[PDB]
Amino acid sequence: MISDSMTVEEIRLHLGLALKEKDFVVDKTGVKTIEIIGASFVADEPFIFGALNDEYIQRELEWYKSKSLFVKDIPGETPKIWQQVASSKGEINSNYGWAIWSEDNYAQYDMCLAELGQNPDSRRGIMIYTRPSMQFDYNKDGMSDFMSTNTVQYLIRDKKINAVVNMRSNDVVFGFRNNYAWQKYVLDKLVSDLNAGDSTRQYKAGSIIWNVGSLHVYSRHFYLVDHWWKTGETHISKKDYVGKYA
Amino acid sequence: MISDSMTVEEIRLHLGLALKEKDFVVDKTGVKTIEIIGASFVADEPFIFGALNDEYIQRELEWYKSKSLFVKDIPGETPKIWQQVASSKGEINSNYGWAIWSEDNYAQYDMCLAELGQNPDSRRGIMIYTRPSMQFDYNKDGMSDFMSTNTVQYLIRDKKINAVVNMRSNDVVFGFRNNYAWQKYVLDKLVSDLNAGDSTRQYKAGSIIWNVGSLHVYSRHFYLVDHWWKTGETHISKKDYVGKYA
Ligand SMILES: Nc1nc2c(c(=O)[nH]1)N[C@@H](CNc1ccc(C(=O)N[C@@H](CCC(=O)O)C(=O)O)cc1)CN2
Ligand SMILES: Nc1nc2c(c(=O)[nH]1)N[C@@H](CNc1ccc(C(=O)N[C@@H](CCC(=O)O)C(=O)O)cc1)CN2
Ligand SMILES: Nc1ccn([C@H]2C[C@H](O)[C@@H](COP(=O)(O)O)O2)c(=O)n1
Ligand SMILES: Nc1ccn([C@H]2C[C@H](O)[C@@H](COP(=O)(O)O)O2)c(=O)n1
Repeated sequence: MISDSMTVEEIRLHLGLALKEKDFVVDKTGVKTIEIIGASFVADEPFIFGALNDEYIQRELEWYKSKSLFVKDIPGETPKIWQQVASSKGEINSNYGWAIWSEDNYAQYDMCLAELGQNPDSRRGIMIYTRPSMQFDYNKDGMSDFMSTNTVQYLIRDKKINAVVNMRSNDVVFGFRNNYAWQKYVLDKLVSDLNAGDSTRQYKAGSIIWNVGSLHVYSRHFYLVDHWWKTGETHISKKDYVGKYA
Repeated sequence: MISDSMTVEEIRLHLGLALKEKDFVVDKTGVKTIEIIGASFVADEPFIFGALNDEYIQRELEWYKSKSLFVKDIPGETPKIWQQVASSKGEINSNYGWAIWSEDNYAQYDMCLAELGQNPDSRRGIMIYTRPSMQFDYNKDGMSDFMSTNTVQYLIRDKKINAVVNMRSNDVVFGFRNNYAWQKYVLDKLVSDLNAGDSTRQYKAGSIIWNVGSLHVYSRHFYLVDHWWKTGETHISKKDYVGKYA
């Protein structure tokens, strides 16, 4: 329930407990992960662990605005992770701007805006990112990119627009921070676009509720969890870290 | 989190509180509803409010097995609700057997079974019910049937298969009971099919985690919530009910 959810601080706690208990799950790539299964929490902070990176977030936003399905179109030197999951032609699936703004994905943003504009109380205000053909599209031309965001639903209650984000899979360190920045962007845009449609509406952004099948940390970031466990600091440079996960 | 979720009994409590507070939300059809927004709970009981109806549940299962998109194919006299939301030709979208078993929805069940059969720890085991074109398909030929189940993800941890059900919209009285029966059916089938594939697996059914954008009761069922609020009885016949919601 929206008003009675876990917080990000409680998510940190449960991830710390999973590491302490050595409750490891082996990733498809062979490395260890720790997870929360069926996570559900209000994103009351914009990160869980790790450093800020407004600069990558702005690059990702421009890539999303371009709607390009090719990773080289990310501004600047495209990150190694995107080069690795891309197809033989540099193609991917998970351009979230394509997902919500392309006519080839059935105009998710515009139809959600139109639905809520005609019925503010509607339960049908949703942006549908994934697709049934993803069962075969996730490795087209050799890519490795099964859509992780499934749907985001928008529910206007007491003049606040709440976003229910439904994710299959979310990396705690980079994925959550980037995805949170993106979902908050879309929510603020929907609030603004609805308010611009009619000055009587006077909507505000509500809560972003994060629901994840597997919310996980890769072994290469266990040091961030361990350092926080010991100190309460949500970030440390890998250079400065002292512990058993170097 | 799977191990630290709300229960059905807590869902009843919060629905009772919403009714007592008269926190009403007007349905698209004009009637009042009460809701939990962003509900997330373990389905530790197979119903919330209302009487059992194994007989309708078995009829719905046969309809799902047929994969028919036409409501007359529901065994017996098709319920009035299905006649009302169907198209001019008797057609709908929400045949969940079509969703997971039709090749026209990209073989969701079979691909999820194959994914988990090759990698038990996979995060990509999912059955995708809704589709991006639902933004236009929900009222094809005059129907009124926007898919309410978005995705169901299956995560095998400690040899238990957990189902994370992601729903846009769920009627507490009929919808949840019917949908729970269906999701438990699919989960038990996936457990059985995986175990039949390899006797070393020895999987068991885990928890079914229910995540709903709007989990709601229509005004025509407020009497069930009110009676439970006053007595703790999860059912009463409309005839026998005494109260302000007759
Ligand atoms: N299979 C796999 N696929 C993935 C991810 C993963 O984990 N594994 N991660 C998902 C989330 N996307 C990102 C995007 C950027 C980065 C990243 O690494 N960012 C650097 C910048 C990198 C750079 O600019 O060179 C930073 O410090 O912000 C990580 C995950 C995308 N797909
Ligand atoms: N817009 C709208 N669309 C809906 C529902 C709704 O609420 N409103 N409800 C959703 C869930 N499906 C059902 C299926 C059956 C019944 C129902 O009514 N069952 C009777 C049997 C009816 C009969 O056999 O005649 C019983 O007592 O079990 C209600 C919702 C389907 N779509
Ligand atoms: N928006 C996204 C997309 C992907 N990922 C991460 C989650 C997983 O770490 C990986 C996808 O791997 P899989 O498809 O095996 O879940 O990418 C993420 O955190 N956020
Ligand atoms: N599997 C389903 C499908 C539908 N519904 C109910 C939820 C809503 O009461 C209605 C759909 O209306 P809307 O599309 O306006 O949410 O049907 C449900 O409870 N379970």
